[PDB]
Amino acid sequence: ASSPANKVYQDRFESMYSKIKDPANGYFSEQGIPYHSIETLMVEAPDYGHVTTSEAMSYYMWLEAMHGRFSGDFTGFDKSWSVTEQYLIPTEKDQPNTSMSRYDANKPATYAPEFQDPSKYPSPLDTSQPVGRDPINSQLTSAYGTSMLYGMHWILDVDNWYGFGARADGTSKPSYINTFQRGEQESTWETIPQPCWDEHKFGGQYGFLDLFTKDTGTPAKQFKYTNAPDADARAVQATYWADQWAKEQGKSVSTSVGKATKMGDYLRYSFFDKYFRKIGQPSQAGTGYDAAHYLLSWYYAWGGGIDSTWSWIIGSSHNHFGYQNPFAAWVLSTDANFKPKSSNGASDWAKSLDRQLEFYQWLQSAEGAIAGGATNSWNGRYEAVPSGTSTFYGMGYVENPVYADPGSNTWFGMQVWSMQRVAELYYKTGDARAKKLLDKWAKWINGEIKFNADGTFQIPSTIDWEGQPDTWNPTQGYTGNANLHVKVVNYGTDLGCASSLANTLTYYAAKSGDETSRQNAQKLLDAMWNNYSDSKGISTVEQRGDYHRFLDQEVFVPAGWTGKMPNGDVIKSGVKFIDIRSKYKQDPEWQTMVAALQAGQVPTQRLHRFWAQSEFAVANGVYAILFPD
Ligand SMILES: O=C[C@H](O)[C@@H](O)[C@H](O[C@@H]1O[C@H](CO)[C@@H](O)[C@H](O)[C@H]1O)[C@H](O)CO
Ligand SMILES: [Ca+2]
Repeated sequence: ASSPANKVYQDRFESMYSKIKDPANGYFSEQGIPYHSIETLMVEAPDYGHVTTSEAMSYYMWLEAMHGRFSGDFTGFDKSWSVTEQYLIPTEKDQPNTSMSRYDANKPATYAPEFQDPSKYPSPLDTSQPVGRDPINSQLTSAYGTSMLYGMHWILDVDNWYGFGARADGTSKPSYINTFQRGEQESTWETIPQPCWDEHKFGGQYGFLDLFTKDTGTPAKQFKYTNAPDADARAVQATYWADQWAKEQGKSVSTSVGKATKMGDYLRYSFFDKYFRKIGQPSQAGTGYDAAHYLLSWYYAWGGGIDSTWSWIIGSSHNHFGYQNPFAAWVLSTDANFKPKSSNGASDWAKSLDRQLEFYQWLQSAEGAIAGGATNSWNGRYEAVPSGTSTFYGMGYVENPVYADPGSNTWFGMQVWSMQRVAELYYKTGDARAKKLLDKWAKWINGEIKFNADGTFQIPSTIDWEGQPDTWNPTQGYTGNANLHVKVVNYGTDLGCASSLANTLTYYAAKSGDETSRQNAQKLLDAMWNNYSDSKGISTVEQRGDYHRFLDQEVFVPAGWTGKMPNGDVIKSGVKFIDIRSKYKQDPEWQTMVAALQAGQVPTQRLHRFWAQSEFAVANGVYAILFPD
């Protein structure tokens, strides 16, 4: 039987759950897939509100699991995994085994450089450049009897708003699409949405392929998928709690635990350098695990031919602290129920856990906030690391990993999302490394939470950095990083980040006894509940400072290249963001947004982001369980 939970906060969870699953509120599509946000005029990570992400699915799993904990009904949780496997994990039709089985573990992919500006793309493929060996593919095909990968593609066009359809039919929904392809300077506003399954039916003469990659011959028809490691790890994290809570009530989610374990087995592809180069010696091709940094990199991707049989898989050289998940690693390496079927699954995750906690500590600033990360591929072309640059196992420190527009580590959210996982690990194991990290971090953030007299509040929103950490010496440990500093540029009231912050503080407080963390966590939850509720959950008015890019952001297109989006929009040099997404002009909020830009004002919105709403719900649940009195 489950332990008693605080009545007050349990009801707040059940209330939020009802608002989120309420058909009338519109958080889900008719197929049961959750949208990024109710509102459609949305550009921040995905560039359309009703486009979904693997991140949303993982939050959908977390939400339903907590629901199982209070209702004894886990059918919703099992349903979230069904929808996921059905719509976000490419099926046999989407990633044909005929092509995947032609994969060569000794030659995973063909090298192609990365550029610091979108106008340098397409990037030319170079077969002369070295590529290391894939050591885990044999383990996976052996344990699962297939060459297909079991991981979630990160972004989905739920209602086929772009018109690409399923496998080029132009009419089916949902639709597998991708956006980012051209380096650190390609913001959400500078992409060219493209289909994952490219049969050359849309876009240019060869689909969208020659916009990003330049080969010696004709681009072949091909499919490609990209994973968001932090999302798959969160799915494992959520499934673990669902399992625990189910067993406390004599119920079972056995089937879901299996899917999660398999997903976690495949997630190991994020442990490797993009083109499998040795960690700390990027000029050499790896011979196996000497190419594994054992951290959750920005992604891993795979693709293959549609008309001909061949395929490739790549990891990532860039590592951001915000993507790490020490808890998921603890689960997959120590819990017998989540032991991956592959020969080295559990042991690799054991190595990942230790490597991740070292990564966090190495990046902890003098104040307590965690710095960006590191890369094994300087400038994305395996260039010489500038002298004086600090390193972590041979990898150079990077302030804003992967993206610089805006800097990937200028958003406060990465702080709470990632530290919340450390807090869960600390709560469950009392691990000393986690404690040392949370004591300092929690003292920093507790001094940055501002409560106003009228009930509202503010927390860090945008942050900046100065300096770099001292080179990591495993046997030396944390030096204190006196020259690494964080600066809070501005504060705000982001309800998603505030909820995640509450979650983190609650787990930490429950284990450490730190009253300051507990009372701040409760004050946040109470403030949000009392002052920001609406019939759809919670919200607040926020400014959309980048929305002017809707009209003045030019999209780069290679000289001589012309194509059409499914709806007819012409793709050519000179086009702006809106020019290749003309349907946005039919959005209910379009006139209001444009009116504000004309009046020289900053547009404002009252948004209901799915992950934010779920974050608030879960935060209430966690508190009700850890502080039953
Ligand atoms: O870097 C700024 C952020 O992207 C903001 O636009 C926030 O959006 C969230 O950003 C994270 C990180 O990229 C996404 O994973 C998430 O889906 C976005 O909602 C925005 O202020 C809301 O928190
Ligand atoms: Ca840019």
